[PDB]
Amino acid sequence: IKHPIYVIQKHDASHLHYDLRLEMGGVLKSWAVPKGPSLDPKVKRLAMPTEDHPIGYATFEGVIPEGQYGGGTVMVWDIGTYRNLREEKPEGSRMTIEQSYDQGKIEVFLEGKKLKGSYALIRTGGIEKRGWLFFKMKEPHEGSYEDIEKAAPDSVLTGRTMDEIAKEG
Ligand SMILES: [Mg+2]
Repeated sequence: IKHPIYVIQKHDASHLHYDLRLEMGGVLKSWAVPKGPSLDPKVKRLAMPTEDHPIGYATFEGVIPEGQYGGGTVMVWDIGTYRNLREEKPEGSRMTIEQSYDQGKIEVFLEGKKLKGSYALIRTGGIEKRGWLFFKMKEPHEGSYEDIEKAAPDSVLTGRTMDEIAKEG
């Protein structure tokens, strides 16, 4: 519905993992994030690049046959839009989202229902599976951080659990 799309799908495949996707250059650039996003700016999550997906896949919630790529249950875990923070810079520090991605340094403000705030995706040269680091960007906070995966486990589109999606198709 709104653009540029940000979506995370929770994906019960071989193992449970999250797929993060951001719209750019007409597709959803995608990463698999084994343990999902963290709200804590000290937590580094690893983000393994996966295939580009079509824009309309952002609201796919249902079941892919076991044995296929993407096989298992897919939940639309969070969805919204994002803003590219790297456009908010003095002249000659500005970077479009595509230039950001090409450089291996993406800083965005995610406008989701579960995640809302500044997050970084940083490309690495030597983490296994062409790893990137995915983390909440540092800002003032007092207190411990919610475990968003525990606190908000269900579909942002339908409110269903993973097992309800698997049973219903
Ligand atoms: Mg997958």
